[PDB]
Amino acid sequence: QLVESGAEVKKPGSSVKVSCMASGGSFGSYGFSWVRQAPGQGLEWMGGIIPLFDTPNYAQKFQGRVTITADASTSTVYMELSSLRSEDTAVYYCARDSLPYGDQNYYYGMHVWGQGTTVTVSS
Amino acid sequence: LVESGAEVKKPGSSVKVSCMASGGSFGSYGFSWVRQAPGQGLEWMGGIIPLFDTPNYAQKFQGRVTITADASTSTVYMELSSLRSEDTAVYYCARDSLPYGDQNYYYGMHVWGQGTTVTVSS
Amino acid sequence: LTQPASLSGSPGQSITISCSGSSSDIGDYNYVSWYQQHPGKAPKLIIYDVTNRPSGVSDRLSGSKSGTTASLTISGLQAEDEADYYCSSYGGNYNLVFGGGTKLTVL
Amino acid sequence: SALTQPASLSGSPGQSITISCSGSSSDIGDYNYVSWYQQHPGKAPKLIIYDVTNRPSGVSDRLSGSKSGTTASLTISGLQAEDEADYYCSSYGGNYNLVFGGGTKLTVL
Amino acid sequence: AEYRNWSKPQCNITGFAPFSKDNSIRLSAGGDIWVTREPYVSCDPDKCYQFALGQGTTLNNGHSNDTVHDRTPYRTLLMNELGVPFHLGTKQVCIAWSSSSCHDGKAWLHVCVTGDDENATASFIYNGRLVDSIGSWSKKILRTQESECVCINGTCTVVMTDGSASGKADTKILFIEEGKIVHTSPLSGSAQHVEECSCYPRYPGVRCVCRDNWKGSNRPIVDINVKDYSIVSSYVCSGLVGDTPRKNDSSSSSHCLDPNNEEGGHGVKGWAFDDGNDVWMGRTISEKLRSGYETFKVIEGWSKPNSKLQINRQVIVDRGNRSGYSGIFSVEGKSCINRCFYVELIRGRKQETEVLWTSNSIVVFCGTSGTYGTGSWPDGADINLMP
Amino acid sequence: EYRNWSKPQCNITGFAPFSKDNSIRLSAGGDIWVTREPYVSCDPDKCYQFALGQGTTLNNGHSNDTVHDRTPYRTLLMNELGVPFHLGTKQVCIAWSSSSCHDGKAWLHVCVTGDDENATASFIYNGRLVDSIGSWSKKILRTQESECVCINGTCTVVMTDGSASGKADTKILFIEEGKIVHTSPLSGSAQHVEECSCYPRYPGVRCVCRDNWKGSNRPIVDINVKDYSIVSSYVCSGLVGDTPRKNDSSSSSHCLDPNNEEGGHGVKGWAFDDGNDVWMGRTISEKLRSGYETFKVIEGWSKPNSKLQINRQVIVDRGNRSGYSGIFSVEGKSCINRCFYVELIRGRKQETEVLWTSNSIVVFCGTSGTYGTGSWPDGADINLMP
Amino acid sequence: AEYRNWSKPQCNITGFAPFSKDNSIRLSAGGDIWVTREPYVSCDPDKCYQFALGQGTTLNNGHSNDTVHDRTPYRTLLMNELGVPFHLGTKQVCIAWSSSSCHDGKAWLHVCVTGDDENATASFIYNGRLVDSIGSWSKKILRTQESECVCINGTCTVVMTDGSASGKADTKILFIEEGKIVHTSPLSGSAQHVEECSCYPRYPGVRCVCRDNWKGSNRPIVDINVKDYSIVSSYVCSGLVGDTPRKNDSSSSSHCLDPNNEEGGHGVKGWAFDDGNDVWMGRTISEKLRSGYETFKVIEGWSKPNSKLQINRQVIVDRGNRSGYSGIFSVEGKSCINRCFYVELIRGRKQETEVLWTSNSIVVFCGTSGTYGTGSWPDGADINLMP
Amino acid sequence: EYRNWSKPQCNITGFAPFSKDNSIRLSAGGDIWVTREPYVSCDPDKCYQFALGQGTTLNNGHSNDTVHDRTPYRTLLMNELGVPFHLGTKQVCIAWSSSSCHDGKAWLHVCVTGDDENATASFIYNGRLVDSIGSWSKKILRTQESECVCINGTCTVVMTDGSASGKADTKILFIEEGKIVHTSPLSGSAQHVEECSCYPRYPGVRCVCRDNWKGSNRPIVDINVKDYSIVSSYVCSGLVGDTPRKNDSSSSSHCLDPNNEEGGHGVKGWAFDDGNDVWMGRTISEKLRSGYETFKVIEGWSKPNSKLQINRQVIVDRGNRSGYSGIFSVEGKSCINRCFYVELIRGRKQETEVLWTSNSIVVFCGTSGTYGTGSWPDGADINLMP
Repeated sequence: QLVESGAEVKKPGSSVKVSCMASGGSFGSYGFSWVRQAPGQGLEWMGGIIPLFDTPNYAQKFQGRVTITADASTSTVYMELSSLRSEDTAVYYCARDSLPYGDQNYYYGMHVWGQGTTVTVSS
Repeated sequence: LVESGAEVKKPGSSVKVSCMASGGSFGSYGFSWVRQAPGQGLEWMGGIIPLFDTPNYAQKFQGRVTITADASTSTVYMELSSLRSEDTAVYYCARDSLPYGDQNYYYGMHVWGQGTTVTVSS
Repeated sequence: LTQPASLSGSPGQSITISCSGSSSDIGDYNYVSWYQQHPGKAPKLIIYDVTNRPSGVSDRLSGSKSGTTASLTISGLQAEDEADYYCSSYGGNYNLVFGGGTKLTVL
Repeated sequence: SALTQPASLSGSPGQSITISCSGSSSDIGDYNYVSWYQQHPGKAPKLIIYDVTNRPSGVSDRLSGSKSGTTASLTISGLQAEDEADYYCSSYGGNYNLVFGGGTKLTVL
Repeated sequence: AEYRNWSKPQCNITGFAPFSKDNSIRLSAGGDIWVTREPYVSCDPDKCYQFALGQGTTLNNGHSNDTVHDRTPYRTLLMNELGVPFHLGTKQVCIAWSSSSCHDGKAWLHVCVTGDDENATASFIYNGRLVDSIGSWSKKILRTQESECVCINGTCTVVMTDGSASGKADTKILFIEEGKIVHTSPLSGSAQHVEECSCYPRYPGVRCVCRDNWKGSNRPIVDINVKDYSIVSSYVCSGLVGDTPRKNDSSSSSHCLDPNNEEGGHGVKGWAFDDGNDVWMGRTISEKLRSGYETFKVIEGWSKPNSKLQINRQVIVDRGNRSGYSGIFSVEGKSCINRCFYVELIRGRKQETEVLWTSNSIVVFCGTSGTYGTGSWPDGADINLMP
Repeated sequence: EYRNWSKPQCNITGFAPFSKDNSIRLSAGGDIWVTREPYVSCDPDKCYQFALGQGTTLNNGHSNDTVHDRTPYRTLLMNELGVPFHLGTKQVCIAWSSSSCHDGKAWLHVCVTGDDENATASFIYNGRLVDSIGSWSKKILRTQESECVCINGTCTVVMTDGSASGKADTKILFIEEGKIVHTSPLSGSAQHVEECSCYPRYPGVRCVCRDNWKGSNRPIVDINVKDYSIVSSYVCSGLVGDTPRKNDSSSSSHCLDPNNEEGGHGVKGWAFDDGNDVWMGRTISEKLRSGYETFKVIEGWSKPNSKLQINRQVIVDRGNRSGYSGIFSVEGKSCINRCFYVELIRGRKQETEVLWTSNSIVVFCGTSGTYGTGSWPDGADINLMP
Repeated sequence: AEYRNWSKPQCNITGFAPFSKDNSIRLSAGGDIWVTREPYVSCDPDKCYQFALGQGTTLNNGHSNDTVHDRTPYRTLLMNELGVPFHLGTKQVCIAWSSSSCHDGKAWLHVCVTGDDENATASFIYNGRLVDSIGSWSKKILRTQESECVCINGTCTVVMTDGSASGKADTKILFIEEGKIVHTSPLSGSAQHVEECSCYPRYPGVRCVCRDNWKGSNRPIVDINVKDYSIVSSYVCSGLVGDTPRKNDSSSSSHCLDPNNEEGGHGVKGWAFDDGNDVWMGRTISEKLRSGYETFKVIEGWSKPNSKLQINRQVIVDRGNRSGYSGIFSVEGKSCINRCFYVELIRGRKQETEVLWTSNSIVVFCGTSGTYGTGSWPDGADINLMP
Repeated sequence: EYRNWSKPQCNITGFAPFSKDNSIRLSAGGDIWVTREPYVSCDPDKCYQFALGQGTTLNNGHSNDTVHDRTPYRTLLMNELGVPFHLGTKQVCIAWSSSSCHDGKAWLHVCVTGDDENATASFIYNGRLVDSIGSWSKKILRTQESECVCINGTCTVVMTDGSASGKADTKILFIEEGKIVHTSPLSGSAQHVEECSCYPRYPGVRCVCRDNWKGSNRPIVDINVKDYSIVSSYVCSGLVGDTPRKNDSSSSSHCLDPNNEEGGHGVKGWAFDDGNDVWMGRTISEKLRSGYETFKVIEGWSKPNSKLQINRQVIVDRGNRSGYSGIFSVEGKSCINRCFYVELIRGRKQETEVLWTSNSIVVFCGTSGTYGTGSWPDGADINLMP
């Protein structure tokens, strides 16, 4: 179970913050991932973070726009998207691995999915 | 398993009930005494381990009941002095199925006797 | 400990007898015993250690505990199950505490 | 995107449909970490296959996964009405990067 | 090649660090492991050894049924290197339902009680041979520390008890040199019930912290002078009592002289030692059951009566896991003696009815002068995967 | 340095529990050897248990028809005392009859194999074979199925060749470092000497044996190692120790001749002397090997037909099976202590619910202090075993 | 009796010869063998010992389900003589999901990290007793070499890392004498991510070749001066990089100042050492997976940046067979120090889905100045015949 | 500290039973290695058993298709003599052929592994690898599969590389403390040398080997370790010792050439000299490796084709399987004693009721005394085995 923030409307050029918290047990060693789905389009992987290490990874097309932060004590991940443009209107999901970080589990597996948040950027 | 016969007593006297366990050595087991007034429920008078010879009594029965034991014969005796009028009941002797141990310290009540009725009268 | 004064049930159904108490009573220790007493006979142990059951006792009797209330469940209520039912617990200092007794009556 | 998929597929109730997902060597190929997700309209994506062949608990055994060279395949045997959904393939491209494929819209007739 | 004196000071202890673990129950679901209860750890000058009271059977066996009994003629004392599980190659040094062991710097002394509850025999095995034997003096269950004794300069102090577990009992301290009882000393002091002591050297004497099974939740303290053969007794002054049946932290009380009469009843084998004025102790997290285990240091708990100031708490076993017995032992360092403790992890019947046996694992921690962290070390055996 | 056993005998008021091997209990859920006829011999450091294994485990198909005692696959098994006979034990020699000795420097094993008509007794010292002898009567060449004594490097082993229901040639062999330095025919009034329990009585060796022809009163063999002299007698105590015997009222034993008193079969037993009294062990039953008690007979080593009994200990209860029994001496700080092992036979020819025949051991030692009562049977549920 | 100095020359190495093999997976289908991962060989002056990070279970057991996890409270360090498989009679010397063992010539030093990931405890155990302990300094995950440490003149060097595996991490070098940390030193040099070092004595100091998990497909080198307690760092100048995720031989590069940034995001433990200007190096055959293992010698690979001249190639494990961690250890000879390497052979889940466990076998090779041949030594267990 | 073997040879009138390992019987109810080609080598304290064990137990699924002898998972297993090959054994090296010896200071193991085209022989001394050699003829590089002999710290090994049905390159390696100090080509009249059994005959080493090309009589290699000189001949017995042989009436030997009498194959055997006589052990069967006898041939080391036989012992009866046999010497207190081990092969290619192939050992030692008769087979019922 991953709870997520509410849907927020925004103006172009502003900055939005999306939050997702895992209720579960203690998930700091687990890997969280952020996925964007434009209305009608497919899924694109923005990036990921292990809250324990606090060293995010980003896609090549999202380096410079997305900031991913985390709180390991509360196991809550945050995604800040700045300089909102027209094609940032989408639904944002946060996923989490079912296994902790290890030698054989280093890729960001995405097993448990959140409900998603919509961000509308237009005016 | 075997108890003494029914005893007829006058108020102010003292009664002695016995319970002998047969089938082996039960000195290290726990023997308890239970009272049932006619038509009422079960009340736990107290227990004894015949080996240790240190009886335990309920809060309401301290100062009235004396429980003694002979571990060689595995026999437990209950003496009830000052036989007040409402002391008429059926008295049961029960024995644990397990010997005393670290995980068995509470007085279990598994093998029950047949009972003995005492009647405080006149 | 507190018990229902009387219960009634139909032949073939399942009945449940409750035994409530304080924290020093049922609720902190898992030593809860259930005894069955037919009229004119000595009490017979049917449940010990909350869930455990002696040999020679019918499998229809199933003891259970939840919080500070123990429960005895009799599934398949037959006519030989009409007897007084007593719950006992470890008080805490070498002392046992009994219930009041439930007069189970099948119809 | 980096992984290619059929735009749409159709099938009859009872038959089996295979969804393909092709990519380069850095994609599906080496690094056999291929996941398949299923998304019903208006709901979040659900993982149905992870690690090429493995399947999570609670997922129907009718869904199976396989790999051949540089392509992955998702086989649905015994199509039902609840299998009408968008299916997505993802892979681990290396250097802590995940690559998705454009989803396929499986519709039963 | 000479006797042990323990003539060094005590380590600066800021807490405890993980030392060893025996995954006996996990290994026994697919292995040949002895069914055991009441282990302890005693260290010779070279290494450390684990001891257990085995039931004369393995876990994957038909004889594991009705293991919960504590005094059978088939119980033996199992000796192994610390870390080695109790497998078919283990050595059974003696017949015992209760046992104690030290190393005097030259050989091993094992005290082993067997026989009947009415009439019991305590044998003293030194250097692989039987040297002395004693019988029951009260014709009750003759018991012993169920942990190590302290082996100072060839003189061994074993605390034995004979009597009721709910009344007055005759507790004696035996001083043994090279397997031969040279002195017997009755218990003297304000302690009214002494059982299963955890003893450590406090030069020139011995300090033991035991359990009370009669009107006591605070632990008795027995101080033994091995030159005068003298005994004094008191109670732990730490307010936060350490018996597994006890009242809550608000209503608990522990004055230095008398038992507190606060849920006295049963008890668990535990330990506590002194830090000048502080007390380092360990107790079960649960207050009615042996579930969980924590260790902490109470400020002015060995000097000030009923002092409830707690610092440096560690969680050895979490509340949702079954603990058991615990005990202290001492390891000679380069310059000063270190204190370590073992924790029993009981798995089996009378609480878990899905199996018929009753066995244990052991987790061993040692004191450190440095930094440590948090953690959790339960047995972690799936009871549904076991025979 | 060699062992001299030149200390006085310890003060013995009874016996105390020392060791138990729950082999049969452990063998239901483990790989344990099938063994019979064990013994305990102690080197200066520790004590070792020896068994005649049948070359198979208990949870095995080769445990069928194990009641035979002379098989080519029988081997002598060594272990530390208390360690069960698991798969990591050492088979020191091939033997259906064996005797182990420690002289203070190394071990000596006398191991007999081969055919009944032509048998080989190998003498192995310090891990290497040093000597070998053959049968001199072409019957079953047997030996003491226990330990025997080495004094000043000279070890005395009693071997017997001949009938078990008639006259047999019994010879005492003196061996130095694995080499037979002397042999001596049995001399005295003993008419049938089978496997013995031997203990040092400085400067010589005293052995108490079993009689399988016409006696049930435990013949005694005294061996002088300096001049290789043998004398023989019986136990003067009326309370006889052989398992086939009559009741205590009709039993009799004069220490010149066998009593002709239900001689028949026998069991391996033990008795030793404390002054004029005798400390002896026997089975509780009088026809079967069920139960085991030890007791001290006053004036039982000097007065013929003495039936005064004190200090009785029930080692194994009457309702439990027993077997062979034997003695071994442990050197203390200032005195030699006597200890005894008791065989606990579990298996076929008495219990027909299994197919094998195996055993356990319970080992007791003498004490000058106080002891209690007890009973230490094997305690294996025969319905819970392969 | 005396300390180890390693003050002998490194003798001529023309290749490597087979030394030892443990058929743990093959023996484990019809036997009782531990489930282990991350082994290493460390040799005392008399013989050689194998070490593994067990999982508190055997393979023919119910607790072998989901053994792929690396940090588990039931993990212990298993010690055996080299060649003896990890059966039920092994010794668990400490609780650790990360360990490092060495011998100074007098006793054994074990560094054992256990506990929670956010707050872990590293225990330093010497001569059978716990002598020191530290906690996490960055609170991410505390890790050690997972191979042998190096002790010179009684001072043992352990490389311990704490921080992100995909970012900057605090790496320290701890100098310990007889179980007590006498010094700590932050990592200094051009290396940017150091993990799971394989260390060997190069008198008067220690040279370690480690694993980069952040940006480097080549291996970092850490040189440790044990008298000045000083640290320098660089990379391997061999163009043929030795990390499992790597480019092909044509496009790989290493200028031994910075990470090459090719596909450095993961890796194996690996090892390399120097013979003059040349480098002896062992890697896996596959460039993306941990399948296969070769060793070779690159001419001027320790002196000339980006050198791809390869001689003396031996195929330790073929391409079609799985491999794993590989590490180095040094053995004293009559007149020289000889280098030897161990190779893991991982069998189990995340590659083979027909089973539920994940265990390993080990193959040990040693250098020789003589002639050798070719061969192949995989794990060789039929996965369809396994529990 | 080094061993010189300067003592004389012991007087030998026969052989006596020393040790037995009931490995096949125990493996039906336990975890025992699957092994073949074992041998026994004795350090100054005790004796050790060595086996070329494939990486599997007998109750395993990997016991299928065990009949192969050159497998990469084969390892050399050490144990104390008498201890079965259980899961606690030590795998000292990777080898499908090995040779172990003790120089009085440490152990030397020669272990050959790899491919048949290219093989590596490693030399492990004192627990560490000291030297390595490769194939010089690129055929299967083999070794004695028995114990090597070390005199004054110089250990002698015999390694053959070539064809088993033709001329092969046999070399003698002289090794000091794990390092090859000399290599000597085989010289003399022997034309095929394989699997030698070597014993110290001071000042040199004498080896009796297996001819696989043209000889039913056994080659003899005499090795002088001072000048590193090799001579070779054949046994002058006439009662030839190789398993494929003609009957006693048609067999022959003339000390120089192979007899060309059914000598197309062979078994590992042994023979040693007692002056002009030869003590020799062979199999009873003339075509199969079933049964094993030992005897003494009068004037067998001096007179060509001497068919005079005395002192015959049946070690294994002819109705039971046998296998490799080998010699090893034990230092006594006055003289060197000779002992021999016999393989007992149980498994496939003769017994198709199972799928594996393993062995047991029976070890006998020479004695100056008397002995008897008997038989000591493997004695495992193949119908009760997994």
